[PDB]
Amino acid sequence: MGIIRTCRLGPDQVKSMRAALDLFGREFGGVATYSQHQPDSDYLGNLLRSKTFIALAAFDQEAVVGALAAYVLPKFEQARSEIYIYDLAVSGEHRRQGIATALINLLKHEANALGAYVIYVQADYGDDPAVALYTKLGIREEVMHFDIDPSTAT
Amino acid sequence: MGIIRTCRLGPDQVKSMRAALDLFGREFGGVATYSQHQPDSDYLGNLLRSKTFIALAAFDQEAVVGALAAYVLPKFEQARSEIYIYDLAVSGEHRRQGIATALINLLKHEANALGAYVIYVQADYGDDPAVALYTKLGIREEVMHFDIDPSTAT
Ligand SMILES: CC(C)(COP(=O)(O)OP(=O)(O)OC[C@H]1O[C@@H](n2cnc3c(N)ncnc32)[C@H](O)[C@@H]1OP(=O)(O)O)[C@@H](O)C(=O)NCCC(=O)NCCS
Ligand SMILES: CC(C)(COP(=O)(O)OP(=O)(O)OC[C@H]1O[C@@H](n2cnc3c(N)ncnc32)[C@H](O)[C@@H]1OP(=O)(O)O)[C@@H](O)C(=O)NCCC(=O)NCCS
Ligand SMILES: CN[C@@H]1[C@@H](O)[C@@H](O[C@@H]2[C@@H](O)[C@H](O[C@H]3OC(CN)=CC[C@H]3N)[C@@H](N)C[C@H]2N)OC[C@]1(C)O
Ligand SMILES: CN[C@@H]1[C@@H](O)[C@@H](O[C@@H]2[C@@H](O)[C@H](O[C@H]3OC(CN)=CC[C@H]3N)[C@@H](N)C[C@H]2N)OC[C@]1(C)O
Repeated sequence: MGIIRTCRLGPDQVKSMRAALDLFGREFGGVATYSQHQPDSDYLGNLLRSKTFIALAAFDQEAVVGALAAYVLPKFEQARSEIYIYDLAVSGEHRRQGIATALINLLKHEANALGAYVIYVQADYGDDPAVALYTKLGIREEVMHFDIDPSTAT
Repeated sequence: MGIIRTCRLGPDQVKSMRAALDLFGREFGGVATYSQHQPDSDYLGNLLRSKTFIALAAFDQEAVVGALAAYVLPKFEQARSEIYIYDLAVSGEHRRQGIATALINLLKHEANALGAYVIYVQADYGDDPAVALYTKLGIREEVMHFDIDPSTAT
């Protein structure tokens, strides 16, 4: 065991996508957010069918032990793409084994296939594993982010 | 004059989109990035046709004096959407007149129409106007961001 295989999920792999989401739940400690109100199978299908969403999964045999959810941003200034890693998680029982790194690597192959010139991801202050991983793999910038409630539309 | 009208651009408005991009160029001081290698009309059409890209523009009569480029992120954990402001600019000759605010407001109407529960935007340290605008309009978080070269795929 410990034969890890990485792939980009298609619309035929809703079962594996749901397992990625539970992984996300367990590992982000948001079991409710990620497992208890999942979309219907059509919704996931439509995600997985799309050219601008990428779901990557790592399998130790049958179980999903790593996943990565990204979005492709076709840019408007020029005919070029950027990729935005939204979420990335490896099973606690499978860390420091290169799975995250391999999913990013896989992601780079998808990017190359798409002609996307860059991939980016955001990390939180204190998320030290994530910060190390992306610092090893990327160029860091510190920035601000703001949420806005659309409720207040006038 | 100074009658400003805000709208979400459709695929019939490639001419106005190109003007948004020049605005972006002039105002971000990236005239090359934004004006000199624009996509072909089809590419823009396809952007403007899409349900997951939003281009908002403000017009003082015929000229574009404000624009906003966002992406809709249909989420995977749950059947819900988030909106990501990528770029936002108001003509230097038209600032502090509520145009940015009105484009965001417009954006909130689009979000509501989409069922999207939040909108977010990133700002740079020292971009004081932007920081004030989003601080007035949003809840700030400080975070890191990392670019990764897909070139190194192995
Ligand atoms: C971060 C996470 C994905 C790491 O996955 P991983 O497979 O263990 O990472 P890899 O083993 O492929 O590579 C780890 C590399 O990143 C860094 N790193 C990973 N875990 C680390 C840790 N615990 N402490 C310090 N650095 C760490 C190191 O550079 C390491 O390279 P090295 O072992 O040669 O020094 C996982 O532990 C996790 O908690 N996921 C959720 C975190 C997250 O970012 N969520 C929000 C979405 S981005
Ligand atoms: C930031 C920018 C969009 C402002 O547009 P604007 O129409 O002038 O903003 P509005 O007039 O609608 O509202 C401005 C509000 O934000 C803040 N603000 C705007 N300009 C400001 C400035 N120069 N200094 C301080 N605060 C400022 C204030 O809260 C103000 O509210 P108030 O006048 O009641 O105090 C524009 O000046 C610009 O430079 N665009 C590019 C910046 C950018 O963010 N680019 C990267 C993509 S996010
Ligand atoms: C509340 N505001 C939000 C803002 O936090 C941001 O969320 C980022 C998101 O991509 C990823 O979140 C995951 O990671 C972690 C640990 N870091 C916990 C929860 C996970 N989902 C991650 N790459 C970094 C996040 N900052 O954008 C969306 C938002 C709504 O604005
Ligand atoms: C180089 N790394 C990049 C990283 O900077 C980030 O760019 C953000 C982008 O949305 C918007 O940029 C605009 O604003 C400004 C002034 N702030 C200058 C150039 C404009 N295009 C803005 N909201 C904040 C940016 N930080 O993401 C993409 C990226 C490739 O990773």
